[PDB]
Amino acid sequence: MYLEKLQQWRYATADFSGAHITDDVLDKLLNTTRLTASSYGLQPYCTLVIRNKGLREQLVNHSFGQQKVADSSALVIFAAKTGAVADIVDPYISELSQQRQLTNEEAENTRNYFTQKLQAMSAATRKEWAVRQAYIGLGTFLLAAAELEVDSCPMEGIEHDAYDNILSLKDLGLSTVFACPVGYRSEADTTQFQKKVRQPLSRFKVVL
Amino acid sequence: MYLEKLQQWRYATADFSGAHITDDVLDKLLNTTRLTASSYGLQPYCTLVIRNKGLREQLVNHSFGQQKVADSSALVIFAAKTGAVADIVDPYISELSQQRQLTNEEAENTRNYFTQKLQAMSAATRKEWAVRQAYIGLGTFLLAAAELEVDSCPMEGIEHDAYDNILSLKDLGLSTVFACPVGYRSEADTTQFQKKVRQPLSRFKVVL
Ligand SMILES: Cc1cc2nc3c(=O)[nH]c(=O)nc-3n(C[C@H](O)[C@H](O)[C@H](O)COP(=O)(O)O)c2cc1C
Ligand SMILES: Cc1cc2nc3c(=O)[nH]c(=O)nc-3n(C[C@H](O)[C@H](O)[C@H](O)COP(=O)(O)O)c2cc1C
Repeated sequence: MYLEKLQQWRYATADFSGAHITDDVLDKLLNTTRLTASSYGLQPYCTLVIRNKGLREQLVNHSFGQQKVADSSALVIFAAKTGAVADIVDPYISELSQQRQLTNEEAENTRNYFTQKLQAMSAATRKEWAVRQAYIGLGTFLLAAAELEVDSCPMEGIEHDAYDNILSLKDLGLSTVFACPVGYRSEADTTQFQKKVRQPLSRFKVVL
Repeated sequence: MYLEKLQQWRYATADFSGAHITDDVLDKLLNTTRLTASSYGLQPYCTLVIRNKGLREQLVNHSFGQQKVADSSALVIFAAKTGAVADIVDPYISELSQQRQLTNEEAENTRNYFTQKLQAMSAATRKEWAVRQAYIGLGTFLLAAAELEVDSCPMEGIEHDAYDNILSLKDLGLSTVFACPVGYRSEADTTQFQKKVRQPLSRFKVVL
């Protein structure tokens, strides 16, 4: 399978070159990510793009000294929607309305249905629900990056609240879930030649 | 991009046909899914495969009557490792040691590194950590299914504790995360013809 070949090409890049990543490439990567399935189709997360070097150097200090946060072409941050329920529901209803040519009443009934269902969860449960959806997105993103021969590294090893504070995400109703520097591996990154370690299928598949 | 085409081909299948999915196809799907990146490469989850029709009709009764759980050719359940820390760490070290040819000393030091790390998490925290990894694997699985032109539907609308009871998962140190019937859509599924709804790139991508 092609996706198996993509799985073998990618790796958790340790050292990036100084090569630039174009906006066209990053847009292709995030456009493919955008089409990922989500719970109820609500897509309760987004992808932030940061290139500014100064800002990213600040994030290194809140990424346990992991320099690749800044020393890469760009940084993508996946952020969950953790603010007003309306910021999750309304943008979906607008798209649903337009795409499915719904009547005003039908749109309002769907808006109500999802608003009530999300309000039924606690803030904590809703946040983790959103976080989970973003992890599905990461799965897409890692393969989309491989198709484009774009290197990356997913990073949970960051100070989440510090990222949120530094980037003022609170006024956007967002919460950092994980970060992914993107770019092109350094010639000098010897970790690209380590053999991949994965569960064999005899352990990963359990027939009941 | 090819992965864009896969995204457009797939959908959350509402009505499955009774057509057989072969083991060779299901194995290609799970083999691609098994190569998914995970936090520390520890892959703290697995996929359970169930075909038994009556067992699944029972799971239907704990899935708010979503008959697709039984109607499909097979059911794949993503299950997080929620038992002994050793059952996450040891299988990793075994594969790591074999693939990268570690000395006994290095393998033990690395085992000890991971056991310490996982034990520092509360049981709840470690469980949700593992759950998050499984959601990355779902992202891969949805695209792998698309590449094989296998239909699927991810499913969180299940009674999770009932699934674990019914399937005896506590004894295996596993917790149901979500379920995914797999097979081939029925021509009678009218939802396959509906326009796919996703929020536009202008909202999904926020450039800081
Ligand atoms: C959710 C997630 C978080 C990760 N966090 C970090 C991180 O903070 N820093 C880092 O260098 N690698 C991080 N990794 C990279 C993993 O260590 C790597 O994916 C795993 O060992 C599998 O190897 P491969 O991706 O190179 O094929 C993370 C990976 C995932 C999936
Ligand atoms: C994590 C997750 C859980 C889902 N749970 C269910 C479910 O329990 N039952 C169902 O019919 N669809 C379920 N869906 C399907 C979504 O409703 C569907 O993915 C979404 O509306 C986007 O449309 P598409 O997948 O057809 O492109 C789930 C999807 C995801 C990603």
